Amino acid sequence: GAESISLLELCRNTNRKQAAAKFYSFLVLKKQQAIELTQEEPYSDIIATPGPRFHGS
Amino acid sequence: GFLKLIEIENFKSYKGRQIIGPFQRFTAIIGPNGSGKSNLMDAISFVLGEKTSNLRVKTLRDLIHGAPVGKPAANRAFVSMVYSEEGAEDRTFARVIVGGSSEYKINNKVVQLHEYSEELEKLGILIKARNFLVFQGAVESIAMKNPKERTALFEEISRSGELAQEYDKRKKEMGSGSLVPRGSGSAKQAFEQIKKERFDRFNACFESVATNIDEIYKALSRNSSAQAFLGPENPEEPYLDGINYNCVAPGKRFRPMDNLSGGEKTVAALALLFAIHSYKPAPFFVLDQIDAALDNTNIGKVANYIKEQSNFQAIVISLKEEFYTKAESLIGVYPEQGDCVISKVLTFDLTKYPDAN
Repeated sequence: GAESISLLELCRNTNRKQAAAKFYSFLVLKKQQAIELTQEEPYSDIIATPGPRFHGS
Repeated sequence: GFLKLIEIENFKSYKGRQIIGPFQRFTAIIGPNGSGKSNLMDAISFVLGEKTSNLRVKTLRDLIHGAPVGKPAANRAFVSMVYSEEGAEDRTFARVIVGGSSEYKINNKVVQLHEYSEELEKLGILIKARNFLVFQGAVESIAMKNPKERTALFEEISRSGELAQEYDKRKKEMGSGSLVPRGSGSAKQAFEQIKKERFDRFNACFESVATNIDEIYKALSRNSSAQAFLGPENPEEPYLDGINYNCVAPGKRFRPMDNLSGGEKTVAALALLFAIHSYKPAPFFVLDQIDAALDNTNIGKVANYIKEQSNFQAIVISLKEEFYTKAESLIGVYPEQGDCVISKVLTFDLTKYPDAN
C-alpha cells in the first residue's frame, strides 16, 4: 500500500453520490482512528495516512 | 446578503480556532454520530443571540471547551459570523465569552446586546422570532402547533404584539370585565383606535404570508393539486385567537392535519417557514435534520425548491445522503480523541462531479 491517499484522486471519474460517499467514509475512518486526515486549506485536497488503530480492508 | 463563514474558538467540542465553511448557497453539514454536529448548531444559535438556557448548559462558562470536565481550555471562547453583501465590505458579528459573561462585537467594536439585535434585524435576522432556524425534532411541530401559538409568532414578527399591553388597558377602561359593558365616547373610541392599530400591524404581515403560502406549498409539492390555507379564527381581531393552518396534500384527498404523515407535516411546516420569508426575507436558513421524516420523493422536491431559490441561503444538517448529495458543498465533522470530545471539520465541493450516470 501507499503512504498516503488523496481523496480528490479517489474521486476522479466518480459521480456526485459516489464522491460524497468517499468523503463520508473518510469521516468514519477518522472517527475509528483508522486514518489521520489533513486538509491544507478549506476545499483543498484531503489526504489520509494510516491511523493509530488497525483496520480491515 | 449571506453567511460567508463562521469562525469558532474553544466553543463546546470545537477546540482551538476553526473556520467553518466558507458556505455556498446550499451547504450540508454531515458526519458520524457523536462527531459534534449538534454543537455546531449550538454555536450558530449562540452567535445569533440564543439564551444560555437553550444551549444545554447551566452557566455560560460551561460553553468553553473542556469546562464540563473541570478542564477548561481557555478563559475565553467565541463564535463569529462573517456576513457578506454585494457592494459592501464584510461585516463580522461576534459573541465572546469573557469573565463568564457575553461580549458582543460588530467589526471588532464592542456593542450592547440591544444594538447587536437591532443590527441583525436590519439584515432580516430576528433573534426573538428566530424564524430562520429549525432545530432537530422540531420541524413537524411548526405545522402542528397550537393555533394560539401561531398567532404569537405573527404578533412578534409583525410587531402588533408591541400594542397588546395598551390594547388590554384600553379594553378594560372601556368596560370589558363588567357584567354589562357600557362603552361610550372617548374610552370606547380609544379602544377602537388601538384595536385598529394592532389589526393593521398584524394584517400587514399576516395577509402577505397567507396570500403567498398556497403557491409555496404548491411549489414545494411541485403539484397544482396541493392547497394550503391560513386563516384567523377571529377575522375581526385576528391577534386575539388562533391562526388555523390546513393543507391538502398533492394528489391526495383532504385529511385533517394531525392525520398527515411526518413527511407531509414537514412539507407543510416548510411552506409556512418560506411563506414568512416571502414577507420578511431572512438571509439564510439553518435547518437541522428537517429531512428526518421525508421520503425520497419529498427530499428531492425540498432540495429542488432550495436550489431554485438559492432569495435565501440554506445551511442544512443531514444524516441522509439523498438530501446532502444535492448540496453544493459538504462540511464534514469528525471527532478527535482527547480528554473530552474534540470536533474538527473538512470541506468538500460536490459541484466538481456530475450528478448523473
